[PDB]
Amino acid sequence: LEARLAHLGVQVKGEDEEENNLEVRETKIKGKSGRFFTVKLPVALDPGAKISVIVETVYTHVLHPYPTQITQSEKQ
Amino acid sequence: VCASGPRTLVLLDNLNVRETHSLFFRSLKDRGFELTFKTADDPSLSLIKYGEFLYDNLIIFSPSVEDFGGNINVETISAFIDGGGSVLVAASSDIGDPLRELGSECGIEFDEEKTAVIDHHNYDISDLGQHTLIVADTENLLKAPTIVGKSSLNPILFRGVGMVADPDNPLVLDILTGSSTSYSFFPDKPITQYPHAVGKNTLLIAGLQARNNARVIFSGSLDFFSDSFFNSAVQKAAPGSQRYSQTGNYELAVALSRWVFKEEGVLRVGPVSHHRVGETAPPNAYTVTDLVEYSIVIQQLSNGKWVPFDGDDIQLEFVRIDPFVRTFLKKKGGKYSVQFKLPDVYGVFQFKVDYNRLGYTHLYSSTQVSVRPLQHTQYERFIPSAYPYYASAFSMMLGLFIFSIVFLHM
Amino acid sequence: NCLMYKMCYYRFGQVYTEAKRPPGFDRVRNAEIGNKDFELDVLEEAYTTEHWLVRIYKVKDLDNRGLSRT
Repeated sequence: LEARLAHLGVQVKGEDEEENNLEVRETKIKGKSGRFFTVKLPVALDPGAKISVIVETVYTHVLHPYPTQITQSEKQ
Repeated sequence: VCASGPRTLVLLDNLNVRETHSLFFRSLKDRGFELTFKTADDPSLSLIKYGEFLYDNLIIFSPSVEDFGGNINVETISAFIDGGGSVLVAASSDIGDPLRELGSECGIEFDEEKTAVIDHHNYDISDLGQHTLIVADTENLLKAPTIVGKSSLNPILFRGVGMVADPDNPLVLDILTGSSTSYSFFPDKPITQYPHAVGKNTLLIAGLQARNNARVIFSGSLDFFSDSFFNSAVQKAAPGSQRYSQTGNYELAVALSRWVFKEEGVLRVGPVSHHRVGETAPPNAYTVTDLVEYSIVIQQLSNGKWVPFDGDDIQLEFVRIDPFVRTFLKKKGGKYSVQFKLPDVYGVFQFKVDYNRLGYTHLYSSTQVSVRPLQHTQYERFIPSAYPYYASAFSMMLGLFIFSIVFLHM
Repeated sequence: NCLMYKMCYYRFGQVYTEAKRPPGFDRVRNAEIGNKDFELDVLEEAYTTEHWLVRIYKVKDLDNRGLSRT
């Protein structure tokens, strides 16, 4: 799917949606295949702390017609 | 590379066909085909699912069945042939109606049920006493080694329903005609009507080469394929007849099965190139009476490998509506090419190659090419017949100058 | 039975061209067409414009099986 990712966004669970967007950077980890992204947290995470984040992604062209052809009266 | 895939569906009218035809299906699986055996009545049958084809080849050893199970229909088998699948059909005196409708949609007209091919002169000594097991002479076998195999064949045993190729259909392949004496009728019942087929018009095996290059063989006899006729000896019942130690049924069945499933006679057309002779690339338009080289590559499937084609007799045409030039392409440098001078006439011409030969694939290639009149810069200049007309104007301008000199200063 | 008549009035025979007129009334001839039901055999209807003002047909490719179209 990495070829087809149109958008990726992340925000912390919280009402300030316009401000709770986190900064994301496309990143490559050494020796591993695929795209990766680094997300900077607003506050560091201590040993034994936790935080809830929401990841939103949109893929394109990933729905392929099957059958590839139809008449007027057939459905898709 | 098999030019159709191995996925083969077998339709049987009874499962004992798989035991009685074991040598054929062995001699077919040993070519790497991937058979599946289903009863022709089975409701789970289908060829198309979600618009794709589930099988590349179909074998309908189901003579007696009145209807196919599932969504299989003569309309569906027609759409399968139009999809480019290869089909094998074997009839018999039990011939059910939908096989006759399938023939009628192919243009091969099976006779009525209960009918048989009869031959009172070439019935085999092994006949049950009805003169319907006929020894078809290989003199009748089509003169097409791609179809029938290049080796010689002993006589072949047939017992089944004669069929007539509709003269209206040009593509029909008259593979094995009945004898001049054979005919098809109800053996018990007197000949009140005119027979459906009589003499050499009776076909025992007929083929089709569709325009999409689909292939169909309708055999009039299932028993033809049986291990019985593969193992049986053969001897005409009339006296003075040799006994042959084996029938030619097996080699012919193999060669037919190779043909149907695109194992022989498959041809391909590769790149086509045309350019002005001495150039490396095609111009946008050629001029009247330009000199052009045309080159094409044609390939053949041998043992599943593509190889440069051997054929000698390929003809190029240069066509506007009717053909203006037709000439043999020479085999040169691994390619087929010819050099020729374009006709005196401008227009939107087409190069054509139309190698249509019996049993080989119908190859068609066309490239549209506009031929334009001369540019005004290319017309002939300084014609020495016209020197007097040049010297005229180059006299007049000099007289004018000298006159302009004298007139003002006299 | 000519080609042009068959191209113009294909399916048209069932159109309610007017409220006071029977189906298949032609606005220009002021006549109910005579041959209402037929099939085209070598043309398929590619596009008919919203008001049917312009109609374009695709000339069917040669039959795949060598059957005749009759």
